[PDB]
Amino acid sequence: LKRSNEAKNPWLTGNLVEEANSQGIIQNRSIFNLFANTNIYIFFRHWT
Repeated sequence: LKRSNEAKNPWLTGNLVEEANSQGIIQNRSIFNLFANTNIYIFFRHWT
């Protein structure tokens, strides 16, 4: 683009993934979570 112009794992924690909104599959959710390392979170704390 410069050249051109896991199995058998039930839900147990519940709290970690905030989203338990809908049965089966949530269809339209504003809510979005980013899972991060240390060097992602620090880059984000330097942004806030």
